[PDB]
Amino acid sequence: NIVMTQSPKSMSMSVGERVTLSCKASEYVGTYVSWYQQKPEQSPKLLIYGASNRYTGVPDRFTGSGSATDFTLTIGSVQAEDLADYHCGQSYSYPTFGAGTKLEL
Amino acid sequence: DNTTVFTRILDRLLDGYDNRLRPGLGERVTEVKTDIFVTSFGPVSDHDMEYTIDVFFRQSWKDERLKFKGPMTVLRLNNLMASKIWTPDTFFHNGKKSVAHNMTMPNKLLRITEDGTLLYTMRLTVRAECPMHLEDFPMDAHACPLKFGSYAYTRAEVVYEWTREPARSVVVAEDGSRLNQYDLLGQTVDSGIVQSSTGEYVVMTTHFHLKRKIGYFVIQTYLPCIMTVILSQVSFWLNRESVPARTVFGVTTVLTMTTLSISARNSLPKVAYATAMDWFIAVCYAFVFS
Amino acid sequence: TIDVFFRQSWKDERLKFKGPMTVLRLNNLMASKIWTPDTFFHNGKKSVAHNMTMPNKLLRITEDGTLLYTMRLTVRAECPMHLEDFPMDAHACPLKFGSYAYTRAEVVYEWTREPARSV
Amino acid sequence: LSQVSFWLNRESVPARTVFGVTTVLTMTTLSISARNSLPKVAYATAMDWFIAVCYAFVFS
Amino acid sequence: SNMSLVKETVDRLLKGYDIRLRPDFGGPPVAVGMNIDIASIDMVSEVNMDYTLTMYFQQAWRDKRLSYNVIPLNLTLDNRVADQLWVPDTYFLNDKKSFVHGVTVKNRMIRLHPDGTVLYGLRITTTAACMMDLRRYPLDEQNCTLEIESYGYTTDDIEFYWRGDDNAVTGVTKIELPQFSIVDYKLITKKVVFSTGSYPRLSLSFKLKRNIGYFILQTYMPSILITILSWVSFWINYDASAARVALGITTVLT
Amino acid sequence: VNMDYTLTMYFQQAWRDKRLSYNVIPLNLTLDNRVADQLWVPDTYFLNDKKSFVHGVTVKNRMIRLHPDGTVLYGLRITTTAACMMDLRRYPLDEQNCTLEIESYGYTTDDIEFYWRGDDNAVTGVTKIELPQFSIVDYKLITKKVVFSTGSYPRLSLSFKLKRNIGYFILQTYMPSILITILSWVSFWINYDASAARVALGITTVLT
Amino acid sequence: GDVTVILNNLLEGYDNKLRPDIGVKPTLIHTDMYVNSIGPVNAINMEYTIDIFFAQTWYDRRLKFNSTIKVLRLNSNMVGKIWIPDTFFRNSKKADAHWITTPNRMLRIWNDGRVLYTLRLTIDAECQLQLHNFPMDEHSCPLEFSSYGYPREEIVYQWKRSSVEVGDTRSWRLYQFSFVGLRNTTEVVKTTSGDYVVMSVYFDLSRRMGYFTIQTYIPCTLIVVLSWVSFWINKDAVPARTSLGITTVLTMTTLSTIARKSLPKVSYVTAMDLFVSVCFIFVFSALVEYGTLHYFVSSQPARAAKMDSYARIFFPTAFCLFNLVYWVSYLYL
Ligand SMILES: *[C@@H]1O[C@H](CO)[C@@H](O[C@@H]2O[C@H](CO)[C@@H](O[C@@H]3O[C@H](CO[C@H]4O[C@H](CO[C@H]5O[C@H](CO)[C@@H](O)[C@H](O)[C@@H]5O[C@H]5O[C@H](CO)[C@@H](O)[C@H](O)[C@@H]5O)[C@@H](O)[C@H](O[C@H]5O[C@H](CO)[C@@H](O)[C@H](O)[C@@H]5O)[C@@H]4O)[C@@H](O)[C@H](O[C@H]4O[C@H](CO)[C@@H](O)[C@H](O)[C@@H]4O[C@H]4O[C@H](CO)[C@@H](O)[C@H](O)[C@@H]4O[C@H]4O[C@H](CO)[C@@H](O)[C@H](O)[C@@H]4O)[C@@H]3O)[C@H](O)[C@H]2NC(C)=O)[C@H](O)[C@H]1NC(C)=O
Ligand SMILES: *[C@@H]1O[C@H](CO)[C@@H](O[C@@H]2O[C@H](CO)[C@@H](O[C@@H]3O[C@H](CO[C@H]4O[C@H](CO)[C@@H](O)[C@H](O)[C@@H]4O)[C@@H](O)[C@H](O[C@H]4O[C@H](CO)[C@@H](O)[C@H](O)[C@@H]4O)[C@@H]3O)[C@H](O)[C@H]2NC(C)=O)[C@H](O)[C@H]1NC(C)=O
Ligand SMILES: *[C@@H]1O[C@H](CO)[C@@H](O[C@@H]2O[C@H](CO)[C@@H](O[C@@H]3O[C@H](CO[C@H]4O[C@H](CO)[C@@H](O)[C@H](O)[C@@H]4O)[C@@H](O)[C@H](O[C@H]4O[C@H](CO)[C@@H](O)[C@H](O)[C@@H]4O)[C@@H]3O)[C@H](O)[C@H]2NC(C)=O)[C@H](O)[C@H]1NC(C)=O
Ligand SMILES: *[C@@H]1O[C@H](CO)[C@@H](O[C@@H]2O[C@H](CO)[C@@H](O[C@@H]3O[C@H](CO[C@H]4O[C@H](CO)[C@@H](O)[C@H](O)[C@@H]4O)[C@@H](O)[C@H](O[C@H]4O[C@H](CO)[C@@H](O)[C@H](O)[C@@H]4O)[C@@H]3O)[C@H](O)[C@H]2NC(C)=O)[C@H](O)[C@H]1NC(C)=O
Ligand SMILES: *[C@@H]1O[C@H](CO)[C@@H](O[C@@H]2O[C@H](CO)[C@@H](O)[C@H](O)[C@H]2NC(C)=O)[C@H](O)[C@H]1NC(C)=O
Ligand SMILES: *[C@@H]1O[C@H](CO)[C@@H](O[C@@H]2O[C@H](CO)[C@@H](O)[C@H](O)[C@H]2NC(C)=O)[C@H](O)[C@H]1NC(C)=O
Ligand SMILES: Cc1ccc(-n2c(-c3ccccc3)nc3ccccc3c2=O)cc1
Repeated sequence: NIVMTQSPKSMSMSVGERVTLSCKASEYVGTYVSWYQQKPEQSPKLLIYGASNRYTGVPDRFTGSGSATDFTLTIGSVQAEDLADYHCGQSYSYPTFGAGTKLEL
Repeated sequence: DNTTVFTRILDRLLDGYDNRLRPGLGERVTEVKTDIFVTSFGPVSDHDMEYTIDVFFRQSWKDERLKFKGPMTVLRLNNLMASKIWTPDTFFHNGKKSVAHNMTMPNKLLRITEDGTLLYTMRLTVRAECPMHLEDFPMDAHACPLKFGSYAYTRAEVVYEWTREPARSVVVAEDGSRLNQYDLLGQTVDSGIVQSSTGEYVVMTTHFHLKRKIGYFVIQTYLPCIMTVILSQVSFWLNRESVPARTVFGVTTVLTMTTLSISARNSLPKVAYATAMDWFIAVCYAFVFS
Repeated sequence: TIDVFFRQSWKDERLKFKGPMTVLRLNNLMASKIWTPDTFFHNGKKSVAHNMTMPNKLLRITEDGTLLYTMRLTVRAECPMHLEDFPMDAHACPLKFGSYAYTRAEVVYEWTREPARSV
Repeated sequence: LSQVSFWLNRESVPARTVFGVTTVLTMTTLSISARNSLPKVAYATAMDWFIAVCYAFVFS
Repeated sequence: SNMSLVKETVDRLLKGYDIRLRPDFGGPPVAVGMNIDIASIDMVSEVNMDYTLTMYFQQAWRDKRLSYNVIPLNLTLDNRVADQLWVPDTYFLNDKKSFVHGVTVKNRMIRLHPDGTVLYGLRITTTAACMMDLRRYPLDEQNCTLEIESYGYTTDDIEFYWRGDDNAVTGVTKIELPQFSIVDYKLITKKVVFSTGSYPRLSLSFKLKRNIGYFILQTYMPSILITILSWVSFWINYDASAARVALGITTVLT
Repeated sequence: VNMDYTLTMYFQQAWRDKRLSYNVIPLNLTLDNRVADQLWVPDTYFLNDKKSFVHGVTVKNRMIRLHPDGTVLYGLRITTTAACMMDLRRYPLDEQNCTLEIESYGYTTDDIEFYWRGDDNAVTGVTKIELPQFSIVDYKLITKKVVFSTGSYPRLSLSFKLKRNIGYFILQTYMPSILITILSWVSFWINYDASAARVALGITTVLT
Repeated sequence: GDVTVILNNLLEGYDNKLRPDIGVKPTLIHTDMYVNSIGPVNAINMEYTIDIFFAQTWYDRRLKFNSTIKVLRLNSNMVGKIWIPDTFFRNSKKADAHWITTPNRMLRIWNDGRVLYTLRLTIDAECQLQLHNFPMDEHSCPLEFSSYGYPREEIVYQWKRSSVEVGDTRSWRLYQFSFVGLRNTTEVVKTTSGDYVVMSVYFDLSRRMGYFTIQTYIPCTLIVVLSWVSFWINKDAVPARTSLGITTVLTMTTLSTIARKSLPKVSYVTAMDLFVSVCFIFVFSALVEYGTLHYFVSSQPARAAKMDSYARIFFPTAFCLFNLVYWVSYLYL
């Protein structure tokens, strides 16, 4: 399939700082990667579609970038409600998801 | 009178129908699902930096004004029904000249499902512009694009989407290769947005990756150049007491090199830089002259 | 090859009018609804009438019923050359036009100005 | 160039032979090319006569 | 008067005719029979990998709507009525550029028969793509073909077949090509599957063999003759360096 | 050889028609292009074009967009083969200036007025044009009135200044002839006792 | 005024889908042709161009009126409203009417219902040129036309007494060929559609051998005499004579390539390439003769000495003899 290597496995940052999550695609996926926020005991929520397109209801601090194999999700000035898991997936081919990334303080 | 009831269905379907207005004109964005079947990948014109392509261009959208109920679930209609309804005004951005085939009739297709979904397929040939960088010619590779989208409808009105998984939405037929000088390694698709002077438009892109075959140029330029170099160097083994013979060798080899150098470029466009073939011919000319 | 504005002018009494304008600078599609001369080029091979971005035509009706009708053409015409003195040769390339379908008892052509100033 | 050959000494045979041969070949090429530019008229033009006379001089 | 009878018959046939529906719209497929009279095969080009043929392309089908029993004659109509009747959406898949001849009028025919049989002919010139294997050129054989298919109507809407099944195509033996000889030709009936359904297809294909004599004269002979003139150098004494080198170099140049 | 260039452009026209004014709908109506056959459009033409067309796949590549005040935005994707008379006295070290003349065929200057929307940014995409043999050095927009026997007409001129790249010609014709002249000079280093050799050099050089 | 009334009455209740006398008798059409010019005849595509005025006349009892006006002289406006025969040209690769400034068409309707319908046409007509005896080749190739959908029972064409008229022939575009006459013919052909009356006009064209003379014959014979020149050069000058012969050969092959490139790629032998091949054989003979002479110098001097003089006479005599045979056989054919 297409392997989405998402790094780091986990990371912690206080409230107010900028973070950059990164996702690596095995093959070419164009701009067909989406970012998902999954808070504990909840279903995933789409944040970024395309590669840089904020889904409706997504605050303006979340923002995605990248094309081809390299992608990133920068959360500028994280708040206290940004603690969750963050999954990257590709929809270029039959979907595959990254292993995930946990965000603590 | 099954034809009569179907005629009554069709007439009730177009009553009070304004084909000037897209479905969901002021209250929704029209979503056109798109699919391409490549029946042949025409030749690549290096001189013109273009390539020809034959396709079935398939477009599907939903028109709520075209719902119907009858003894069929789909209506396979003659292609003159498409002119009576709204259809997307898709065009190829880097298209140079394309043709919508109409022998013996307009090579078109219109299926209406009873829920109002439409399938609209065309057969058409596209001459598209493929910008090429020939620094590594004749050992170069290119990604020739095919970009399409809506004319006159911005992202807020019509958006385009691949009907199936993006990686499976452009399909090339097995026997459909009209490539003489190139090899079709594969295809890639993408979607994006272009800001024009009239607004923000969705653009769908396909890249066809072509690798040039070196064989023709080997036989026609590289082997002759190596042969002339060998012949020029064979003159060393002649006796020094034969000035006319070695003079003939030198002059005729130089003349052959000049003819070959004039011949080689004639196949490529008149670019302003030196290709790999140009460097090879230059070194061969240097050896003959030396 | 020759690119021309081809101007024709005739009187049609049926097109007299009386209004605020002395002349009606009319669109190129009004001409299709009225009689126009069927001029053609006797030695023309393959001519084109331009309709980019619209038909390159012109119709102007004066109140007295005089019509002006001009069109933009590219005319390709046969010029039979006698190449005995080539390349020191001079030629007279003709351009003959007249009415298909109307004999001299029905339609005649004249130059609009002095003949020496009409081309 | 053909007339230059008259100033070479009578001993340099291959030199004068090359002059004559190459000049005639050049004239034949020059004749074909000059006929290329024209419609395939069936008569002779002024250029044809000039070429024919120059060829006659080279042959002579 | 028989003119009035024909006029009323044609008016009745064309009244209430829905061009948007094929014959037997909801019922079984309509069967279209194909005839081809090949006028010529024009330019077999290796450079463009294609060829041009002109043919009288004829199609025949039953349309019960266009049936009449008041007059005993087959009605040939002005070919403008073809724009008012349903005709099949036949297209040639591999053709690169085509037209119907239009002098002095559009060269098409439309003939009605009392039982409803329509006869619809077209004089067509198609430039059809034909990929040629030139590995054995000029001692090569080429197999080109014209692919005939329905565009909109799948195989449960329409059926294609050759009328005669072997005499459906005529005029092949009369074709003379400057460089090729027609070895033979075949007629194939099949169905092809696409993502949008399965469609009827007819294939007409020709086997073309290239003539050798032209190539012999123009390119083979000179090669042997230059090789023999190069051999002539062996009968020249080794003392004559200029002569032998001129011979060899000039042969290489030729 | 043909003294002409081919350009493809998106040609936009804007005017106001009080007849097409509406106030019940608040937004701008993008209509199916086929309605342009039912509206007045200016009779614009290109005086120097030889052959041109509007692209027609999948449909005719034209745009019609109305505004509540009545403004009409009319757009076409055109390819024109404009005549480009070139002076080749300095070929291939030559700089060429050919243009596109835009004029109203039937409407004199008291019926219609042409202007460049922007008047300096009215033309876009020029800096992104890549010609293999030339480079667009400069372009200009002009507004004129031209006088014919039938009246005086608004005219807009778009001009391009093309500088020809020379590298191709260095590779193709300049270097070979220079090298052939160097070859010619070798004759003077060969003993003047040899007639066949020196004549071979000279004749071969001339013919090359 | 009342011509409008006549026209409106003629067209009212009129069906142009039905030929006159639909179910009574065949429609008889008399055809005339005025040939403006017969264009170039390119053997590469085996086609020729022709520009004509094509006149057709027939009777339509529906177009019958009674008035002081005897003839209605009309333009193309009314052509599409009446029945027109569907005449097409059978051997035309392509054809077109003329449309500048208006359709070059004419319609005249007489009192008794006679219709005359004329239009201007340029046609690229196919004809298969048997290029044996080229460039001394004469051809008579046709222009055929018939009805597309109407068999003999429905439409019959008929040549008038003075049906085909040509113009001056001085302003035509025939360079390789000269027009020498014509003839008209009628016949019936059988097709899958039915039996059709087919009309034919044959134009007789003879090639004029003035371009090919100076393009191929003079250069080839001059190259041959240049080859002869070798027989007078001193036998000791080996490089001179070798180069003379071999250069003659390469010039011969270039000339052969061009000459054959004149015409289409036909596998049979034309008269021109037989001449070129014989010239090549002559040049090859001169070169091999010098080679053998030089070889025999080392063995036998007298042999080579007399061989030179023998060749000096046997070559030109053979060439003159071949010229006589060739021209006698081909010119008197
Ligand atoms: C695949 O798709 C292709 C592309 O769509 C398609 O090709 C198109 O086919 C159609 C139909 O077959 C063509 O339309 C016909 O064209 C005929 C003319 O053909 C010549 O000219 C056209 C261009 O037409 C211009 O010129 C004529 C006359 O000069 C005008 O009448 C046209 O309106 C048009 O003029 C406009 O454009 C000009 C600029 O060019 C402007 O200057 C001008 O002001 C106008 O704006 C060419 O394209 C043709 O070339 C093509 O075809 C030839 C065929 O041999 C090829 O060789 C060539 O390579 C090209 O392929 C050709 O040169 C028209 O005559 C015709 O219209 C008449 O007939 C129809 C049907 O009968 C009528 O409905 C119509 O009303 C017209 O009849 C009226 O006029 C005639 C005139 O004689 C009268 O006799 C008649 O009684 C009737 O009169 C009535 O109306 C009059 C007003 O019009 C009025 O005065 C009377 O009083 C009365 O009321 C028809 O339009 C179209 O051109 C083709 N396009 C192309 C690009 O090829 C192809 O077929 C498709 N294939 C398949 C298999 O489906
Ligand atoms: C130019 O090039 C074209 C393209 O290659 C050639 O066209 C081919 O012509 C051959 C000969 O007619 C075709 O071969 C035929 O295929 C049919 C389909 O076979 C399938 O179906 C049958 C049952 O329907 C199965 O038996 C089979 O396993 C396949 O699944 C066969 O039905 C034909 O007959 C075969 O079966 C019968 C009965 O068993 C035997 O008696 C026959 O001997 C034969 O075995 C036949 O095999 C081929 O399909 C064509 N190709 C294409 C792409 O259509 C032209 O021939 C070539 N030259 C010319 C001059 O045209
Ligand atoms: C040079 O440039 C000019 C202008 O750019 C071109 O003129 C256009 O020509 C096209 C084709 O002839 C015209 O389109 C035609 O419109 C006709 C009328 O449409 C109106 O009126 C009818 C009522 O009769 C209404 O139904 C309709 O809603 C419009 O309000 C139609 O008669 C034509 O229909 C034909 O095609 C349709 C396609 O669906 C079929 O349904 C019909 O059966 C018929 O076959 C056609 O739609 C267009 O209007 C012209 N423009 C203008 C401004 O008049 C020239 O054609 C061009 N010259 C060349 C050679 O290209
Ligand atoms: C490519 O080729 C084209 C065509 O040759 C060139 O286009 C020309 O461009 C120049 C300048 O851009 C144009 O010259 C301009 O003419 C205007 C109108 O002239 C009127 O006034 C003068 C007197 O001032 C009269 O003699 C004349 O008859 C007219 O009545 C001037 O207004 C322009 O400005 C001039 O005056 C102002 C006054 O403030 C000065 O500041 C300016 O510096 C200047 O002196 C200017 O003179 C010329 O008309 C264009 N040609 C055509 C045919 O229109 C392109 O420039 C060329 N290059 C490129 C890159 O395309
Ligand atoms: C219709 O188009 C007009 C002009 O293109 C739009 O008016 C513009 O609105 C934007 C957004 O507020 C402003 O930046 C411009 O100043 C306006 N221009 C003009 C000329 O008024 C209008 O908003 C569009 N209609 C809709 C519904 O968006
Ligand atoms: C054209 O055809 C007409 C009729 O088919 C030929 O005219 C006939 O000529 C012969 C003399 O050979 C007369 O006896 C007949 O009376 C003529 N018939 C008519 C109806 O006039 C005419 O010869 C043909 N033109 C040719 C062959 O050039
Ligand atoms: C078909 C074909 C293609 C190329 C060649 N050719 C070969 C050459 C190179 C390799 C093997 C045999 C000949 N050397 C040359 C040397 C100098 C000038 C031209 C050639 C040449 O044109 C001959 C025939």
